Amino acid sequence: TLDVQMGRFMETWADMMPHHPHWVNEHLTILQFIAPSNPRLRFELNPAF
Amino acid sequence: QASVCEFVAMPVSTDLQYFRTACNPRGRASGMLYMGDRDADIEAIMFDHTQSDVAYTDRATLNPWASQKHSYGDRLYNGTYNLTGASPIYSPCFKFFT
Amino acid sequence: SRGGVPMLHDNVTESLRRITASGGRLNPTEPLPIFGGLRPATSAGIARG
Repeated sequence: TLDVQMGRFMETWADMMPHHPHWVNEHLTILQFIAPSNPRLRFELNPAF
Repeated sequence: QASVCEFVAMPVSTDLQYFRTACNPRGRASGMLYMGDRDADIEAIMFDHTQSDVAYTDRATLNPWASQKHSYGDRLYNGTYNLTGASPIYSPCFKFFT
Repeated sequence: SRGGVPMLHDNVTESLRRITASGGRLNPTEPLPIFGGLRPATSAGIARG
């Protein structure tokens, strides 16, 4: 009934995430995104993928 | 004789001070002219993005679309994979990616 | 450098050293050798001096 499913997702997601997702931190500027300490730089290869 | 112009994809928000001097179209300076310690450093200079650029020692590479080991520009303009082999015309940026 | 008064929490100084390591060129090596010189990680060829 779309309520118990949301509750189940909430109690799953309460401990599903141990860290910061890599697709949320868009607050980076170009100088930090380009910088080699970025762990997402090695996954940005094709402009449409 | 008309000269061809090869186009390389690159992000919009690009520091324009790079192109005001003698720059490199790959976005990251490469070549064998930088040595001193070992022998397996050519792939490290040209393709290893864990460490910074050799020339501009503040950032990894200018564009991440034509500088990685298998990026779009490297897949499209390198001679090792040979995607443009059957074309009779010249790609003038072949010498910078191989 | 070592010798100063350390922070009370080790995770605080670990996160602080990790963040300071990002966005910089010369950094201590990650094994952190006790009885070491703490030499920064050597790189590939140098460009202009």
